[PDB]
Amino acid sequence: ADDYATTRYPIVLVHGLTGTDKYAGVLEYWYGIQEDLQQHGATVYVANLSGFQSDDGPNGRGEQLLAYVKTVLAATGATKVNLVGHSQGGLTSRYVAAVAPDLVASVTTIGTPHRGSEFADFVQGVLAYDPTGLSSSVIAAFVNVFGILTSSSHNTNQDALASLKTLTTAQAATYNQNYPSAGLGAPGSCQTGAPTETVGGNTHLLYSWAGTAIQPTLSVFGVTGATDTSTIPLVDPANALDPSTLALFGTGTVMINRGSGQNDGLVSKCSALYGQVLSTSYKWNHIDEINQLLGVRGAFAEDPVAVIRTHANRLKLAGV
Ligand SMILES: [Ca+2]
Repeated sequence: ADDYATTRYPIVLVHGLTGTDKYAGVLEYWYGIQEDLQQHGATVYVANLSGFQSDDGPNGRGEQLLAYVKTVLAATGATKVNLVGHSQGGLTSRYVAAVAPDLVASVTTIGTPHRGSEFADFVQGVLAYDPTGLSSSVIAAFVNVFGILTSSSHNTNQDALASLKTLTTAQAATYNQNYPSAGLGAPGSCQTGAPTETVGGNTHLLYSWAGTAIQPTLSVFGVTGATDTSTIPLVDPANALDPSTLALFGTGTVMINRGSGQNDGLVSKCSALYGQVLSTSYKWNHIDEINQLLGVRGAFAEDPVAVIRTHANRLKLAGV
């Protein structure tokens, strides 16, 4: 142990889509990340939210995280928390920072779809092929059941259609109207905002980084494709050890062909820009950013545990 990650306020890890604090009470969302930070002096709590929901609304993940933050303050005696959200967890962290800015000292987002996901637009467009709405209805039930069975608490508050609509590029822009932040650039700029914000008399430090392993490719005859820069081509063992490696390459290719640009399989670079952009050069797919699956990543992917460990030290040096 040491003092490398000892922050002034406790760190709250906020999971994103499909997530929980521990899948089926067996698999940690933040694989081995809580243990590493505590091994370097950090006080780390892991939120358990609805894997499928909107962030606003009484049943949304935001109120769940607001209530969970309070239980962390009452257990540590601390006044504020350092919110670190991955994927939709960054959207949930922005909600808590906007409705209770006194309880938050910083907001860090990892691969967060601040402008939505082109793959969410794709999925919603595919479901529209059945005008009866029965395909969407049956698929949502099975997805909601998936969230019930994988939630460490069997959380039955699962809304797959609200979750899908929340991550669309059109609805995420409405979310940025309802919860604007100085860390966001103008809509459609592919530019970040300010490194800090002052909301309700509290100064929040805003951070973000993104994985861009899935890159657009050249093509004569004029239709784009994709390559996975995180992996040794064709033969990288992560293709076999981690099913999400090829799965996120396919979803990312669907995003490229919809005009997303470089992405991590589900969130593009422009949609992930927030506050102080520390890096968008990580050769990571969407769950490489959380050391998944079970730590397996492509031979070109950087260590995400050390990156998160360094940021905890960065929060320690920044005074929070
Ligand atoms: Ca991986």
